[PDB]
Amino acid sequence: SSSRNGRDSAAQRLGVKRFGGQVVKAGEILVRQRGTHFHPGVNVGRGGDDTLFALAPGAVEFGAKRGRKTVNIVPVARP
Amino acid sequence: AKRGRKKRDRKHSKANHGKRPNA
RNA sequence: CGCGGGGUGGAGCAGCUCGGUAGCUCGCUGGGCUCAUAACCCAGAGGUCGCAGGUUCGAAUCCUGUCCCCGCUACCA
RNA sequence: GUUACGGCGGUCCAUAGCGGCAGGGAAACGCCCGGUCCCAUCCCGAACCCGGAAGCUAAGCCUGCCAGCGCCGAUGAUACUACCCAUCCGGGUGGAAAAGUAGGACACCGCCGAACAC
RNA sequence: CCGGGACCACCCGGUAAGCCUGAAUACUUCCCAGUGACCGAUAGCGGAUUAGUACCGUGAGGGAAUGGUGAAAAGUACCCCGGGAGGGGAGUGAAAGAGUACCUGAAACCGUGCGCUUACAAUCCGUCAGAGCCCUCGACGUGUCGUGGGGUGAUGGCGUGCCUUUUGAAGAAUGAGCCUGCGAGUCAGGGACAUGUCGCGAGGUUAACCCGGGUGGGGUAGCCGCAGCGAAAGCGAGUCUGAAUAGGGCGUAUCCACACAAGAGUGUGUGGUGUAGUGGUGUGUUCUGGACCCGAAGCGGAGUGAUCUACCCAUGGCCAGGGUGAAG
RNA sequence: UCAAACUCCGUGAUAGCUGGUUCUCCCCGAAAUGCAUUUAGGUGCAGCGUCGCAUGUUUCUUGCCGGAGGUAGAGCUACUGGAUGGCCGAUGGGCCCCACAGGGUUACUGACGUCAGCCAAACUCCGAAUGCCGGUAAGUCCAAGAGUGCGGCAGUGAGACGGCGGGGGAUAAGCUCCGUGCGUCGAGAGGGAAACAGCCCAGAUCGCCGGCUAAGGCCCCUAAGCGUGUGCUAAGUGGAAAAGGAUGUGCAGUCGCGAAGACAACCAGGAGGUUGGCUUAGAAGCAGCCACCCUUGAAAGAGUGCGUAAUAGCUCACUGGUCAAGUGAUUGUGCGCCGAUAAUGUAGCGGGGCUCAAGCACACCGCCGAAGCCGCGGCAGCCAACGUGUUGGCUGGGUAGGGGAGCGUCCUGCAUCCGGUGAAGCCGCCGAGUGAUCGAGUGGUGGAGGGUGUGGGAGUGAGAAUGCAGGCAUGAGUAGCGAUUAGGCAAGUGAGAACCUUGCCCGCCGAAAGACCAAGGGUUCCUGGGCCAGGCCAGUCCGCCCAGGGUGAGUCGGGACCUAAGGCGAGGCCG
RNA sequence: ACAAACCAGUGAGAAGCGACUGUUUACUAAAAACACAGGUCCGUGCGAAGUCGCAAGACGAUGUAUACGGACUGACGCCUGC
RNA sequence: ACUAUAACCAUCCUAAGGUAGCGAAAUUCCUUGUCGGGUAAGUUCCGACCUGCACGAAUGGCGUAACGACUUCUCAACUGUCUCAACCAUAGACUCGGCGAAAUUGCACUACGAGUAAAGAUGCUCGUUACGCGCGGCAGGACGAAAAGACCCCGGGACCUUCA
RNA sequence: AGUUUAACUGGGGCGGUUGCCUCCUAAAAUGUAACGGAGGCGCCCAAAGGUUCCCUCAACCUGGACGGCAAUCAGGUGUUGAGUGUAAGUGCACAAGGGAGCUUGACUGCGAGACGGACAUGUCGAGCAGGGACGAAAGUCGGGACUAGUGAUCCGGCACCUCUGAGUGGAAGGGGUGUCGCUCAACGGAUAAAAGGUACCCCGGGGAUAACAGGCUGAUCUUCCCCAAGAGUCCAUAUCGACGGGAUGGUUUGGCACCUCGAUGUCGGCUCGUCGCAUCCUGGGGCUGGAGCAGGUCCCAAGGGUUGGGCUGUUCGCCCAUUAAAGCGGCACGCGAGCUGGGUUUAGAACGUCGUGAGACAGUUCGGUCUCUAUCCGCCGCGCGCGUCAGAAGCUUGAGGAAACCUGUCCCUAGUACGAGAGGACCGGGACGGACGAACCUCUGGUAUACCAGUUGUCCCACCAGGGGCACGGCUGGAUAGCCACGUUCGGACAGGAUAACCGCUGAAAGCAUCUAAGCGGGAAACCUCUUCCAAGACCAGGCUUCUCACCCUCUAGGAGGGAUAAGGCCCCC
Repeated sequence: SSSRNGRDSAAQRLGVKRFGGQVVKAGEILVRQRGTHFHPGVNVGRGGDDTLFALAPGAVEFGAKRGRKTVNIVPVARP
Repeated sequence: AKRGRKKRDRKHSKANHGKRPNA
């Protein structure tokens, strides 16, 4: 006999790249995702592939806003 | 069969502690 | 070891999805020619390739289990 | 500063909702009156927009009443579980610890403004 | 007319279709004289020897092995055993433990003799303990003791060869009968990379070649460094992209201090410090080469083979005896 | 020798394949994964090792903190799906009013909805633990010999079993494929497991006739206990096994009854109605079935059964008595029984043997037990300290593999030394070194070149290649000693006779095993002599060895005569 | 016991294959395979065709279509269809 | 018109649809087809049927006298092929003398059982058995010797074929 | 003529697959394999892109002309179940879903920083400028809600460029920028260019990988078993025992691929056996729907026995006759250094079929080399040595082993019991037998290599005669011994003990009952004894007896060594 299956796609390495508290530079990829399981918030932008990137430095802060899970970047105050 | 059975039940010993190579 | 393969009016055969499936011959029905078949005329009549699913709006049509007589099935040591 | 108040926001956006049954119209929010003007309907001055102030809080909005429906929901226990012990007991230790249930939880906070107060 | 890298023009160079021409250059069958951090008889030529011999093969062709007495044969007269061989005496000799089997004379292997052990025992053959026996060295005292050493080993415990290759082998997977010899990362190159070391040093170095009976002295042609960026033209501590003073790429050896900008990750200017390569050589990898060694089946070139065998050609020979009984 | 001969050459053909690759020690030490591959038993790169350089704790562990997840589990009236039973009841099917519509009604189906209980890797209103990312404080910190970057050198890229989570598979495989800061083997000895890579303990620097321990064990084999206490087990369970069967036994209960006499036994009674009805020819306390009553009364069952053709008779359940207290039914557990069942020989404790436990459970006490730890001593590596080499700490299993340092051999430059008053080599003795190995220590043999130091260079180390050559073993004093005729006696010779010689017999061939030629061989012929090789034994013999001799042709066979096939082939043609 | 020993056919029936005698895998196959005579087809008009050869040249053949070569079939009989 | 088949018909396709003859065949899987013969009994054999998996006319078909070291079957005779083996001789084997190999070989004072183990043990475990050494014999094991498995696979060759 | 003709593959082939995307597997980061489970892609859109603005569905209810469940209309409920170009997932109702307007950012130059990461690939990207679109403006726009929709490099083409231009000016050609051309789909893409066979095969390798066997597993298979719906006149269990369930065994087909591919020879037969019992017969027994004969079923029992033939290579099977019975299995489907070699499984040839073909066929057919001196273990036998506390001898015991162990027919019991009859016994006695084995050779029979006779041919002994040699002892006919079977005789036992299944007795625990727990018995071809044989190497090396039961020498007389002897034995000899 034979199987009509056997295929699979390449793993896309989606996920969260910078978790809560992680200090990140601007443009840093925080979240690789397909939709908006994580939404963009403060100083975070959404790319064409629904990827979340920091628009400014800071520490990643995961929050909520009207039920949506959000990703925010809180500034790191210099001494 | 008897041979495999005995060899597996050998693992139920105070020394082997319920594990042996090839069980 | 295992694989494979078309179905449609009563019979035999066609027809691949612009949104219907149907058409041919034979058969059958009614009439006519004949003193009574064949050959002629038709109002001629006649089927859901079985169900499930489409991206379906809708599938004979496309895809899968089934629909199943199918040519080839062949482990060579 | 006080309002049965008008906006702008916030919350691990439901303890906030829905549905009650009884209420309010000070300014305001509103329905509401008309389409002459900007503007508008793939038709409609319904809407959008504009001009207005006839009457009405009926509704929206707002206030009080609530466990009726939904939402929240511990504790403790259980399941599951990393490590460990244990010669099958998936047994047991010390840690973590749900879901469901049950007990119980019914909006709050800020800024401005309005009328009044002052 | 030809060439100047299609081609055309200009310019330049040259003057084909005719010939000759030494030296510098390549090589060594052979001859002479020499050298070797070359071999030294399983090596070195295949061949130190009967060597392209013997031998193999029809043939082409393949292709061995075999060195040493001693300083001098003085090579053992003579006697004895013996058919002889071989030996013992005697002699030669420095030595016959140098006797044409001969320098030294290992091992495997074969014996002989002495000691210990072994014929009730299940043995990867040994190891550890160890009785008893024997030998030995010392001591004391006279044979028991020791800081002992050796050989044997009763007996007890433990104990599954080596290599290769494997997940894993004592392995009933491979290879090896044993000993002795031989038998596998080497060599060349201004090679490549890295590293060490030495020399010189913003320079380093020569190659070919010349002179030197040498390993030494000359030899600047080149090579690598010394400025990069760019496709390139080109520009140059800048350059490329680009419309950009607008950012980025590469580069400006590195570091220090200051100043100014920034805190998008730090940058920009100034000053200073000032950049380290190159050639020898060793080592490790690597490139081209057979490239650590052995190993195919097979491919190609040129030849040898039909004296075996297949077929054919020419010329000869052979087929007892007995039957059957065609045509004519 | 032929699916394309042989020989030489190309050629040292090439082989992703197999094999082999030679001395030592010190330190470190893998992998068997990913991606790609005319790739899958190869290779490149990455990962993992080593070395060096740079950096320096960044690594790692623990605590705390910030975080994202959707697994386990759970839940589904929270979605998609599945799905059990009810309830309602659309819907249809029928019926009746009977048309056609509209009606009621249902033996039925019965959606939707609802009540309750459920399920799911590709379902999730939920949701862990862990793990992961980050931060932070500490720990280790004379060390993990960490981590990162660069570069030199790699090897690996066939993994295995086991624990856990999982797929495939029959939720079989000593199966296969994955995951697992999981382990071990690999590459890891030692102890236990009878033996037994992967299980347990524990990671081997060396030595010791010292000690403590781990796992596991303490009757004898076999070191330590026929240990102590309380119970259990009767099956040698222990020292294999299922569904399931089962008055095994102990414990813990629970319930019914019980001296107002229980259960058991012994004595006496133990129904009428009535056949309660159907059914069979019948039905009755009893083929079979519907109901499953009342009545005298203690007790009487719609009868407890037998016997029964139905009945009877039989005893029953039940009632009363005689003696006389436990009796009966069940629940869970701790040990057990059966089920139990292969084939060389006990053979499913490792063995003896064990219940007078040497078995099981729970406690307790000691001991044995390793290359673990400690102790004493030695060595090495890394590091530190202090001093210009000692001490101390830590470490020291190791395959591929990397790095470092060395032994030995030969040839050599230089400098030295030894040696015919005996070098090397070989054999030994006595010894030495951490190792390869050493011996300017000794003797023997031997006879001429060697040693040492410092450098230079290597045909530099073999145990393996079904390696090459030589020599020698094992088999083994074994097979065989070569036909199908057959040898024997006497005498001789001679050192020696089965074999030679002579004679006599016997036997074999006799289209041959006789005689003659050719081809081929080449002196093998003859005479004399010899006997260490050869002859498959021996040998006085020989086709062997040595010497000498021997082959005479007009007519034989050939040339000088002839031509065949065929060959060479002047010139020539062709190339 | 008279073919005396030695020497010296076994025979019969039937089927398959191949007609036959022969040939063959030296060294595991002797056969139903090959060949065979016979048949058909095709080619060849002649230093033919075909073949060896670069060519010359040679065989074919000192032959000339009743011959030569190649292919298939394989005595003979009946046949050889689309 | 019983049934069975189908002389016959319809339809589709084809270049044409296999004629004669043969047929479980040297061809027939099913299959030891079925029937008959032979046999006491016959998967073989003979004859016949035709449901020809998958005959077929010069890759000739169907037959065929004669022929065959062909293959198959049957029968007579014959026999040690057998029931069922016995005896005799000879050559070896055996013994003595003489000469004197070989393949093989990691070793060796090379037991058996049940186990264990790279899953089949002389070599390990627990036991059992066994005085040491030979001679003739047998061949169960030493996964015995021999030949770097030919089957299979991988890799590479060679030769062969062809519309590569 | 040179070459190609892929790989993965639970051996290979065939089949299938090869890249990309989505989910699950996947173990809550990422990632994660399998010929694991499901699907999709190799596009589409000039709007289905951008922007601004607006809207919110599906479903359900109700009312409505055609109009129906469902077209379009109205109202209501409805927070999302619709729809999102297209697979799935993640998302999207704040809308990324629906609609309209304007448009082309489906831009140029660039890109801080990141993701992912063997490498090559791939991905996001704020922000600066240019010049634009939309928007009042903020702002958004470098294609699409996202993730697939694709192809490295080489080579070459096209357009543009203030690059280069082989002496110079040009040109060619090259270069840059943009872009095009590969189902190179085996999708990291050997070549621009490529299919097959080998049984004629070869080489290198592999137990990395199949066939045999072994091993594991035990789906399957086999042998049992649990429940018992039931069939059985009734009655579940005399017997069969469904649906279902649990196991044994390891013999079947298989799965795995663990030893072995520098060789583990294969089926079947022959020979030789050996083991187990899941027993075919014989033996013992329980139950019976067992009257008796005969059975059925179950239990115990492995001592012995378990035929010869036809067909087939066959195992198996069918058949023929028989039998007491014609067992099932293991031991490398026992056994090829023991045999065969018919088959399978080389090379030849042929048929059919497949293939253009070479060739192929778990299709057929005819034919077709079976090597080896036994070293070790083992086994069968036989010796040598030593020991068994002096040497010797005779006779022995029997631990412990080996062998053997089979069975029928007939008769009487008795035509009795039983039974309507048919038919027909148990138990117990007797005879005769088959098969097997041992011993023996009187018989019979075979053989007879120095017997006798006859006889053929030939040669010889001079010849006749008589004889001999040779021809298989020449052939024939006979044949004592020995060897032997076809022959003779004998054997297996009887009896006892202890037991299995089973039958019980006495009897409790448990006032009864109970084959048992204490006790006692019976009980089978199995076991031990008995019969035969070997046997004290029976290392506990035995026992009863008998014989010799005695000298010297040397070492320094310690413990030995040597010699000569006895009893006796050995060798030589017959």
